[PDB]
Amino acid sequence: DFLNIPLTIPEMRLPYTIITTPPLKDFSLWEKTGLKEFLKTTKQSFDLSVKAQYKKNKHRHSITNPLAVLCELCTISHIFIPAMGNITYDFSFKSSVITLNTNAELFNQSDIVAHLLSSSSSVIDALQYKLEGTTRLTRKRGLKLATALSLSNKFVEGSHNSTVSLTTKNMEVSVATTTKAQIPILRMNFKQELNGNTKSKPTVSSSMEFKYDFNSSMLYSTAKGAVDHKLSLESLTSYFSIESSTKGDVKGSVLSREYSGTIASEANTYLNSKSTRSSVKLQGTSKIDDIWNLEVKENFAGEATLQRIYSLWEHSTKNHLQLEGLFFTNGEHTSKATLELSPWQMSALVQVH
Repeated sequence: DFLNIPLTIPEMRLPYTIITTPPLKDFSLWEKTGLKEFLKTTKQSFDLSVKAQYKKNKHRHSITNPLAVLCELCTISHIFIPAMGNITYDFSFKSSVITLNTNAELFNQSDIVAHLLSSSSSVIDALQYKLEGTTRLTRKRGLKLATALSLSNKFVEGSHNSTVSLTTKNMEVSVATTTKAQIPILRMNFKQELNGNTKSKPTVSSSMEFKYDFNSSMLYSTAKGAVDHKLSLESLTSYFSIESSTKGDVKGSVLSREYSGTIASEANTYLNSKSTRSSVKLQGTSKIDDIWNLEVKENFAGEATLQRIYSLWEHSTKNHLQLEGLFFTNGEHTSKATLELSPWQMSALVQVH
């Protein structure tokens, strides 16, 4: 309260100088500097409470380990599953402007159940948020885990979902994460999907999607795009197929001049006891300010069979134009050229330049 007192200071002339400082009227530092308004208080009262108790349980669950598999003390050895009690830890602090209360609870009777709760409250918008987290793992019939996380923040929206389940015969993995940024100038959204599954033959899905929204008004540069990928993987016993393709997409403008970029690729590989093949196609198509365009066809193709061999490597085409001066052009590139090999026959044709 003393600091809230609006002290009046008279006009004084400092010794050894001709300076006469101005008087101060109703100088309530706690209020005239905005602290009274900012913190909503005329003083400081702080309460901190921390709890870290633990009801100790030193017992364990001893699961006999079946060494009989090797025998064909086949059954005298113990897999230890602790009988620990709950671990409790609550943190709570109090104040006028900020209030934090986070509770973490962990259960360890025989399985694992972990839950977290963080509560933040403040006069400031960003300082107020909610975070929740639950992780559950069961071991009675193998390890089956399910983790889900959610964040409640003004600028970040985090949703994360991981669940690894073992049904005592089959293997399931799935990752479903979705989170987006809320930055004004650069708004972003990404999304993760990964579902590796193995009933008899493993099957894996890989789709990565990303979006980005950019605009720099001060720099007068703006661009939008998305880079997204899809991978298909099939490790079948009969044969093994791997398929991958990606698309680097973006459009933008800089100082009233357009920025163009779009990259697409298709990667394809095939394997088998008799024949294997792999052909990957590329399009580097892009240009800056509508200049130097047509980055095209950097593709290749190859095939190998027990009977024969074939190859086609770097057929391409290019044409890039300058939009300054007298519009000089150059797009040099190779023409298609191949190779085929068979018994008794050797054929090699090459066209280039």
